[PDB]
Amino acid sequence: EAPNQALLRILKETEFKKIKVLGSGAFGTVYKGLWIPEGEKVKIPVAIKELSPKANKEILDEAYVMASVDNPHVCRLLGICLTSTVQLITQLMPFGCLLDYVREHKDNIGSQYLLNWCVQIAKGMNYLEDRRLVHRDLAARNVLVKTPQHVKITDFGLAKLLGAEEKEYHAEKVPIKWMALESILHRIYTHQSDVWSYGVTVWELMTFGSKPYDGIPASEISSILEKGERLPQPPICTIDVYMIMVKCWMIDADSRPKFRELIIEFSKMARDPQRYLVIQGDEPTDSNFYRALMDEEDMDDVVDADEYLIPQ
Ligand SMILES: *CCC(=O)Nc1cc(Nc2ncc(C(=O)OC(C)C)c(-c3cn(C)c4ccccc34)n2)c(OC)cc1N(C)CCN(C)C
Repeated sequence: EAPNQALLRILKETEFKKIKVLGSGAFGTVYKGLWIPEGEKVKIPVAIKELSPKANKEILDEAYVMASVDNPHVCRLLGICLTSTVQLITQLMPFGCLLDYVREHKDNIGSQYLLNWCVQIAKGMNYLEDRRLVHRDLAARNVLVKTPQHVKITDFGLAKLLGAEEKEYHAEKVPIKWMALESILHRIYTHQSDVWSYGVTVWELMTFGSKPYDGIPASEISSILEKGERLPQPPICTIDVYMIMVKCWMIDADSRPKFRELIIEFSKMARDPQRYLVIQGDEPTDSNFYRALMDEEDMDDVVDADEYLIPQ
C-alpha cells in the first residue's frame, strides 16, 4: 500500500538494564527491565525479549511488525538492541496478561471490566485490520494489562503484514484451539480468522481463565469443529453475549462479524453491563507502585512508554 515511513530506533545496551525473567518458553525469554535514555532524565519500565542467524531474523521480523503499528490498544515497540542476539524492547505492562489476571482476581472482576476489555481488544484488532495486519495469535495470554482499565494486544511473532492485493496469508507450530477452521485445514489466515480467535479470547475472559476444549487433544479438534460442535455457553453470559461468540465461530468467514461491528455491540453492552453479564456481587499508578516491581528506590523520574514520544 503506502510507504512504511516508521522509524526503527536502536538502543544502547548501557541505556537499559534487565531486572527479572517474566517467562522462558519456546519463544525465548522475556525480561522485566528499566530503560534510561542517556541525558533524558527519564526512567521507562520496559520488557525485553531475546530468542544464531535464525533467531536474529525472527525477532527483527517482530520488530518490523511492531514498529508499523501505533494504537492505544496495541503494545508499542520502543526499539532494538544490536547485541549478538538482538533484543526486542517494548513497553512493560505491569499487571501481566489478561489470562492470569482473570484467574487471580476471579472473585473481584465485575461485568463492566469484562465488557470494557472486549471493546478495547476489538479496537486494537480493528486498527490492525486497518493496517492490513493479521495477528494469527490472538488469545487471552497475548492481551496484556497496562491498568485494570487499559489492555493492549501483544506478541507479534506470528503477525504477518498483507500485500495490497493479498487477501489471505498462506502459512507452511501453531495454537490449534484459537485458530479458525479454515486455518487448521488449509493454513489460510485472514482478518476474519482473527475474529474466530477473538471469539475464543472473549470465551476465556467470560470463563475467568478456563482452558478451551479442556482435556481434548489438538488433533481431534479439527474433527470437532467440523462436526458443528463449539465452545459451551459460559454461566455468566447472557444469550446476547454468547450469540456474538457463536457468530465469530461460524464456518463462513465472511458471515462472522467484523471488528468494527464488535466494537459497537460490546460498547452498547458496556452502557448497561449487568443486563448482559450476570455475576454475583457486581459491586494504582503511584511512585511507590513502580518501586516494587522494578526493585528500585528512586522512581521520581518514571515515565510510561505511552507518555514518552521522543525522537532519538
Ligand atoms: C500471559 C503471561 C504473561 O503475560 N506474563 C507476565 C507479563 C507481564 N507483562 C509483560 N509486558 C510486556 C511483555 C512484552 O510485550 O514482551 C515483549 C515481547 C518484550 C510481556 C510478555 C510478552 N510475552 C510474549 C511474554 C511471555 C512471557 C512473559 C511475559 C511476556 N509481558 C508481567 O509484568 C510484570 C508479568 C507477567 N507474569 C510473570 C506475571 C505472573 N502472574 C501470574 C501474576
